[PDB]
Amino acid sequence: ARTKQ
Amino acid sequence: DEEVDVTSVD
Amino acid sequence: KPNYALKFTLAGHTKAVSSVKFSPNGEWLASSSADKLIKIWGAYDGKFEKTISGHKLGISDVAWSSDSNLLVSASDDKTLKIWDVSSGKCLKTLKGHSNYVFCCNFNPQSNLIVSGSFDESVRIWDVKTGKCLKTLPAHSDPVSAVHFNRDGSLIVSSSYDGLCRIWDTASGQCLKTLIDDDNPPVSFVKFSPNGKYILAATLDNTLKLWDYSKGKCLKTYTGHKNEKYCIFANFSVTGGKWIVSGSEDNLVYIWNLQTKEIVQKLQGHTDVVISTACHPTENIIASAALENDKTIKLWKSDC
Repeated sequence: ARTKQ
Repeated sequence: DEEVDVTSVD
Repeated sequence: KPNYALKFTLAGHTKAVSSVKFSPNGEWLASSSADKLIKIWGAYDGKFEKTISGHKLGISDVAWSSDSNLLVSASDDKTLKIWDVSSGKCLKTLKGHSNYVFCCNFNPQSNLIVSGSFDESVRIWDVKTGKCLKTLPAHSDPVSAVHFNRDGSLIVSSSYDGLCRIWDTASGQCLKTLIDDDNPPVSFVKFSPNGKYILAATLDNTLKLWDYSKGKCLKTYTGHKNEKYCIFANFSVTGGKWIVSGSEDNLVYIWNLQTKEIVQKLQGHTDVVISTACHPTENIIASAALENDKTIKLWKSDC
């Protein structure tokens, strides 16, 4: 996802 | 460097 | 100078927020999260509206149709889903990509949807049928953004491969590749409202404004921190003309479009500010943060 890295 | 119109469609 | 000031904080998501966008009519805000969820909020009061469930894994992006009635979302579940907003129905599920879907968007006509994925490709889908119309072999690394222009004739795309490419929607032909001097991974890209320009975020803590025809970099905006996450950015044009963009130092940055200097820095969030959005008609900015913060904020301005 865009939020992991 | 100098103005730039990003709204007008002409 | 703008005077943006905190009016609302919106709690709800239980995991990092990934993306916010104002409905085209400026009534709603839409948000997507690592929590597999989408949430709707009143654009002016921050009053929570509803929740929209369905994806099997987290969501990285969401996007409104032109009539504010439908939504599209892009999920780690290798799919996209189309949603009737007021009914909360999942109208279609677009299967195709072979890895995470990362970005998505409607054409102005909104008969089309463009998407971008870790599988390094860009697909164009039919709204009415859920069918993959074209499959552009767009990049050699994951795709971080995709956006139609004022009249749906062009798509712009960006990638960790360093490139921004422009595509003809009708043919699927690559009309232009944008090369800088160093080509750092490209983490966001977006057209100007009039289509004449292109705004591009890049993991060297830089934003650049490009003239699409001449293919030359015009303005450069810096001062923020961006080396790891794909942070949305915007042209603010309802009042004065600015460049808005999240930041990895927890602040919302604002630049004067012309002189390119920081004209405001919003304080409030407590983790990376991953997404921003500028209301259609009012000087309202929406902001959202990652795992440690998880709230959404609305700031208003007179200028």
